[PDB]
Amino acid sequence: LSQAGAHSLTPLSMDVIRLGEKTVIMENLRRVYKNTDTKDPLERNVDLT
Amino acid sequence: FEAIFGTFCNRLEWVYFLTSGLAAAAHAIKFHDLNKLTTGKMLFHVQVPRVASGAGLPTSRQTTIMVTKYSEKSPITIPFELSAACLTYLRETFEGTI
Amino acid sequence: RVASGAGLPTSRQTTIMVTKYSEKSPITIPFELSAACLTYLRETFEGTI
Repeated sequence: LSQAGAHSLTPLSMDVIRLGEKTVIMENLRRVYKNTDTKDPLERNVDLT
Repeated sequence: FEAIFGTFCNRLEWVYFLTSGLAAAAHAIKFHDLNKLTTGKMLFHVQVPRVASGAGLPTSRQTTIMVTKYSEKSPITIPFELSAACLTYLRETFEGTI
Repeated sequence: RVASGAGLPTSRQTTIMVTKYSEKSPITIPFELSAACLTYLRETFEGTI
């Protein structure tokens, strides 16, 4: 499973954040759900009694 | 004759999985025979770490332990119908009016 | 559109129709010319400076 996906790699620009010397990647997924009727999974209804 | 023109629109916001940063969470693998498989599994072997006991205290016996991980199916499907008149039109190549 | 593993149907019809119109809004500007200015414009009496 680890052998797959190596070899070729290419740069691509992206924003990042530094938290505790960790370097989490940032992402904006709205670009794919535009012009579609389907709801965003990142959105979710949450009931509270 | 004279036609009643419409207008096509084609441009779209193309998106790729590897281009996205969501792929950083994933380890993508293209396994062509995936439909044949039923359920994968991953055994994990773990001996317990141990520390020496002091005097007058019960000992920490060694104990091997192991676990297993699996996988969940995620089928997906999309359709695209084509007009039967446009479909039969694709076959024979007419050589008449331009 | 977007593929889904959910049992909810996704649209079978790519490309939605759109009707639009060409709403013309013409404009008009009068501008007067005195008959004197025209009769002096073409004619040249050549009587004095």
